[PDB]
Amino acid sequence: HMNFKMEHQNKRSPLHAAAEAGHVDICHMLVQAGANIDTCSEDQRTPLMEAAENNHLEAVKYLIKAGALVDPKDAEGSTCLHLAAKKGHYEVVQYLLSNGQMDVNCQDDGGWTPMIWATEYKHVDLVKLLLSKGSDINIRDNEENICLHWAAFSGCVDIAEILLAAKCDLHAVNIHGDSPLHIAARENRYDCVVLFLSRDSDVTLKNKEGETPLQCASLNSQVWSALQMSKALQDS
Repeated sequence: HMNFKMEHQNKRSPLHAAAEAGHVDICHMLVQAGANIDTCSEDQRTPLMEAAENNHLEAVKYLIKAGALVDPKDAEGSTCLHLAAKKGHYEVVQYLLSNGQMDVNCQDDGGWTPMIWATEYKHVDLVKLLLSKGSDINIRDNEENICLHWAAFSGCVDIAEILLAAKCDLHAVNIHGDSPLHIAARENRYDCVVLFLSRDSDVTLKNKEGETPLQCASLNSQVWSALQMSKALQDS
């Protein structure tokens, strides 16, 4: 059929559906027939984003090795790189990093980077990959949290361990004055408060509320019991 030439189209196109299904040929036919490889859906999404988020590697390569615009931002500031990471698609994130020449520290609207996203969904090897290829662990989301704070909030020690082995500040604090240990206590993440204590995290540090990590844990929690055993062994 015919593709009207448009300035800013705000309507989903067949390319999106094809992209989202990962059908490489239909994509080709459409592109070859005039389809704008970068059209935006009503919710501001590019076919590349559709193909990325749905783990369709070959269709991601095609769109890319065909002019696909790559730093389009979501309606909430996410790029295809965020989306693929958020879903933990290793290969897509890989290609988007190497052959796609994209920015690993791109931050969406909430301040989050792909690593904070892969941390939120506990995609270990994706955090490894993002580190191995340039992640700046000092990035601070809009509320002063650096990746470690969320590794803490989440509870995944393997991601928390990995971020520390990357020279990440164990005492960095967000807009509330909370440190990673403060968080790992409130959310009752035992294994985490243990790794943290094992790396000398100040149990006496108060936040902007006056609370210390020990004062943030719930009473008689596994975490409370650990944090106190600690404060006592410190006072001794």
